[PDB]
Amino acid sequence: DFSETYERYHTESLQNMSKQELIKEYLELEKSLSRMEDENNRLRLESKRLDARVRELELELDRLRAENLQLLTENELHRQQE
Amino acid sequence: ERYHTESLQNMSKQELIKEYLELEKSLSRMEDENNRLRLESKRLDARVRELELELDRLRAENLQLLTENELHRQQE
Repeated sequence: DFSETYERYHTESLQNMSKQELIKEYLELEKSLSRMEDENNRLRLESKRLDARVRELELELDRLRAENLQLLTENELHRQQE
Repeated sequence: ERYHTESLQNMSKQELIKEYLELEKSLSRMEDENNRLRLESKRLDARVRELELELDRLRAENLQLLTENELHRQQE
């Protein structure tokens, strides 16, 4: 809400909980984290697979671009000579 | 359940609160990092499509260039 004013309120709020409610609330917060982690791992693997594909595709585009370039200047020279 | 009876409760309440805060704080860095991971890997997906087309298009040009190189080859 306000960045520090909120932490103040929010920490009082945990202060006015019992230890056992805090342990309850917290055990849920872990649930949520190991769920997020898992998705992190899924997301990192999919990003790594896609940048490999971009990698491969980029090379072939280079491999081919340079082929075309050469050809193109061969076709100019061998054309004008006519 | 109770692997935690012991973990969280050797701790003082004040330690727990500390522990709960920092855990909130990293759930939150991680939602940001996961967001970035979702967006990035959808951009990279756009990318691949853009590259699959530039490739196709480059192949059409390669075929033309080659067929022309071949015409000239035959006129020699």
